[PDB]
Amino acid sequence: VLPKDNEAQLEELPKEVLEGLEIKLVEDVGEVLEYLLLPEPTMPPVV
Amino acid sequence: SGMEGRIEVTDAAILRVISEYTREAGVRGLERELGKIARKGAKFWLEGAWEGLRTIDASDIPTYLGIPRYRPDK
Repeated sequence: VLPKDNEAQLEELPKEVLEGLEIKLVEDVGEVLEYLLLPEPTMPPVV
Repeated sequence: SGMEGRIEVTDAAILRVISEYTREAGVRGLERELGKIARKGAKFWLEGAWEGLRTIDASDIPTYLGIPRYRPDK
């Protein structure tokens, strides 16, 4: 997960690595926080 | 850069440079970006040469630069 303005930083990345890395681009924290969580809750909270 | 009258930018390329590919209140980095244009054009010439002139709009700039270095304070 890499920021949106870093999309044109990718040209020095090796293509053999660039073909190995499913790079996602993001604009906002709300894009990340529904991308990385598992939707169910596991542990009880504090409250 | 040793070039002659065989490649030229319009001011569409100048708008492309000022819009994306530089950010400064001076002309040193603009000089360096135009040097990048001249060196990429000279190497692309000496590998495979075109004929006469070659006009550079905003289409030919990302084929020579690709990489923004100072993204501007829009």
